[PDB]
Amino acid sequence: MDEADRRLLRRCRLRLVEELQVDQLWDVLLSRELFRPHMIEDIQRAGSGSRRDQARQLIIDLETRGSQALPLFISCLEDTGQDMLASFLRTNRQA
Amino acid sequence: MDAKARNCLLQHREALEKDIKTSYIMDHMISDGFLTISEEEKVRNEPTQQQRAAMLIKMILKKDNDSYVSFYNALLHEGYKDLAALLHDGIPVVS
Amino acid sequence: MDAKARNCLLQHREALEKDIKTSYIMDHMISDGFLTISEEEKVRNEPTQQQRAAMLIKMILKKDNDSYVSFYNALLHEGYKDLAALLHDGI
Amino acid sequence: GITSYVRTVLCEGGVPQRPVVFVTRKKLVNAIQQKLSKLKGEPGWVTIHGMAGCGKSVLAAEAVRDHSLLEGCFPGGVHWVSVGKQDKSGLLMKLQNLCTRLDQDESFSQRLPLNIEEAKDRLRILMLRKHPRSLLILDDVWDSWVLKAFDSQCQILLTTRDKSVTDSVMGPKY
Amino acid sequence: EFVNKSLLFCDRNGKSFRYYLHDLQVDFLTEKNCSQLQDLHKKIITQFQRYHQPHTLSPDQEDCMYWYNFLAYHMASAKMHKELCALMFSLDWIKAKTELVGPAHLIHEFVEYRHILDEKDCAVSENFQEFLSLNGHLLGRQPFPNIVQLGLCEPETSEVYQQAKLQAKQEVDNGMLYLEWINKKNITNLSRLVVRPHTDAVYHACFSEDGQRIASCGADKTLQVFKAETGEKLLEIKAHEDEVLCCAFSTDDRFIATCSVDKKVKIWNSMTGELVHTYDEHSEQVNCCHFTNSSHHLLLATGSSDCFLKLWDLNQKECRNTMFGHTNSVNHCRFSPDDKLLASCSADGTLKLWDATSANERKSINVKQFFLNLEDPQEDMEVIVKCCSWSADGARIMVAAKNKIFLFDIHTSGLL
Ligand SMILES: Nc1ncnc2c1ncn2[C@H]1C[C@H](O)[C@@H](COP(=O)(O)OP(=O)(O)OP(=O)(O)O)O1
Ligand SMILES: [Mg+2]
Repeated sequence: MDEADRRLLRRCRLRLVEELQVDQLWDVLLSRELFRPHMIEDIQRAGSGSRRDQARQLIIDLETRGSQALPLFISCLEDTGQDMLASFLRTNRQA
Repeated sequence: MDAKARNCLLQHREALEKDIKTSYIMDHMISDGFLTISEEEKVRNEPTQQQRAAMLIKMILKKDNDSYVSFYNALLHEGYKDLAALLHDGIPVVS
Repeated sequence: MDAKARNCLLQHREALEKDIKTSYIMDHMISDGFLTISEEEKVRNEPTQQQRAAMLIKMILKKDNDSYVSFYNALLHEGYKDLAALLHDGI
Repeated sequence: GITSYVRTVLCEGGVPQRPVVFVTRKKLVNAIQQKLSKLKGEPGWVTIHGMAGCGKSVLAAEAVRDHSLLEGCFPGGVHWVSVGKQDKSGLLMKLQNLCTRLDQDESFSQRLPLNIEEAKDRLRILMLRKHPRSLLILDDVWDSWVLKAFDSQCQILLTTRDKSVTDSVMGPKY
Repeated sequence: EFVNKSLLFCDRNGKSFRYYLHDLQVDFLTEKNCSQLQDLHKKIITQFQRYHQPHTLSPDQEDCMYWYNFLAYHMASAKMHKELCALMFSLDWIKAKTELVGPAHLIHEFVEYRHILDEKDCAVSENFQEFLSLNGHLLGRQPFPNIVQLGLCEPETSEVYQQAKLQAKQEVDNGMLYLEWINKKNITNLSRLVVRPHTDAVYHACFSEDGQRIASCGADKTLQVFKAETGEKLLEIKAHEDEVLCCAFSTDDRFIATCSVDKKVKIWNSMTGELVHTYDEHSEQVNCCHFTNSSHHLLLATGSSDCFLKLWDLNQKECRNTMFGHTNSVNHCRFSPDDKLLASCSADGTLKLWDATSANERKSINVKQFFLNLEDPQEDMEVIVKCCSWSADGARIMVAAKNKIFLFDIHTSGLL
């Protein structure tokens, strides 16, 4: 992941952890080979296991999953009906 | 390991250090018999993900052809497509 | 610049001098910021294009790695495909 | 398999060609080379040692003999210096000679330093700008002030008999 | 500082440090320091005298083990023979040395010892070696039986005898109830040497082809390899799977085959002691193993309880030729001097001179030559040959069974 994408993920930290729905997201992430299944189990157990803690670990770990991790992640957002969040992300990448 | 392999690691070291989540690599390498428990404990003792990756690579640079392959395979197997691609041309002949 | 770079230049500096036209190449290198106006006039002032090429190459040899790539890109961009090919080896 | 190019860089460097009757020491060469790879950037010294006649030089020549480690790693050429054993006066000349060798262009003053440190400056500056990625190899070396002289902050690897020699120096040592 | 000068290699074994040199480094020293060396050694001994006396030596001290062995060594260079008498002769010094060193090093020292001192003493050394002959067999165990009492058994007189009687007299007034023995000159035909390699029963032993050393196994199944002369441990083997059945040296003594109940034909190296070759094929426990007598061909003939011979090709992991032939379990196995041939023996008693080159039968003498017209209901007696003895040329096969030795001529397939 390039520095600009990483920086984007940090800038949007608050919004991501506040709004990301994860339970519905795992299938999408798998389909696009963003994470291996055990990686997902680890993220699921991050911290207290709340939605927020899972979300946070997801987006941190996301930075390590490749050059195209960010656009692929936006797509998974789209695929799971999180258009608003995906929209917030995209309009930054472009910005 | 062969100089080709080692130089390939050296060239891409920074990318590797930034992305590798060692807990998903060291296991494979231990199973394969090319990383020791004490090396793994030395890795684990580093406080951050990138520091652990850095330590692990330090260790691997000193190992043999088989080890490089073990590393590469684990990378590929754990979905680090881009990272494996960087290491592909540096794969040494083994056995 | 790198050893292989400097040597690749030397290895083919003759074929280069016998074919390349400096003005277009210097326009590129000036734009890239790897050639100065003074350097450019010293090269242009040479009596024959072989000496201009020779002077340019003489100068590039004492330059950094980026200048080797600037000269290589210029050659390609200017149609000196075969000569750029010969320099591909250098970096 | 030596590349034709490797020989061209090596000739400029001046390392001796390996004796016709030689036998690779793959493990050892590999170790030095992988380690040698280690100081990817920033100063650094490597010491190699053995009781007399252990293949110490040939390995140094052999390690760099290969294309892979040298070419990708070392855009700067390799320079070999045969230090030997020296009184203070003798040491001085080697420095000037390295000065003349490194400055092929001659852009730098034709006049040569009469002071060791000034030569140290010419080396550091030349290594810093003229040959950015260069590696220097030394032969023998029997006393510390010697490496004190060569201590340019630019990687130099000394191969020897005493391992005490590189104690004056600063920076990572392997 | 030396180690840095690379003139003396380091040894970081635990807290302890042992420094040592290359053979080249040592040789240079004698080359450049030889005149001094004879002089100095005297220098070391006197210093040791300023400290510990040899009786004042102790088991706990780290240096001491060096001290006995190289203590003995230095005095020799010193060229001081009276001092050498002051040390090596001392029987108590022998006692302590025996105690942790074992009774081989002293014998090795003695051979060196003989040149160093005097011919007349040499006899004293001859008397002591004779005193050692009785030492090897039971001496090491543990209950180091009061030698002072078991010593008074030698004949003639010698330095040992003279020493022993006086010691006994000294013991006697105090007590200790020693019993004098009055018949020695009338009894005991002494053997030159005795060895106990194993607390566990021996099963086989073999000479080195060079004759310099011997290997014996045992019930424990460990095999111990030794050089007989100086009679000092020269090899320790950790284990053999199962109980050892027999073992044997390679013709150039570069290998040691080891037969076993497990069926692990473990051909360990004879020098490094590390395993090299290994084989298995037998349906039953191996009866015998042997390397080819030929320097060229490398084969491993092996009898076993399954009756099948196994002619291994030592250059290959699998057998060169299985050889059914014996109607009974193999009793013994040896390569013929003609490597093309391969003789074998078994309980049926008939010799079997196999043609190894064709991997097929060639000759097989019947053995009913032990004729015996008894009232036994069985017809002609079923001879059961054991040892497969060879003529010195090996052109004919000596054997023995029941009540008679035989010398069969396998090349003519007839009795002689
Ligand atoms: N393949 C080989 N590797 C090493 N040495 C070889 C080989 N073939 C032949 N030799 C012999 C010939 C050379 O004289 C010698 C190599 O010299 P070298 O190892 O450089 O000694 P050295 O330079 O360490 O000695 P000094 O410590 O005196 O400088 O070893
Ligand atoms: Mg040398």
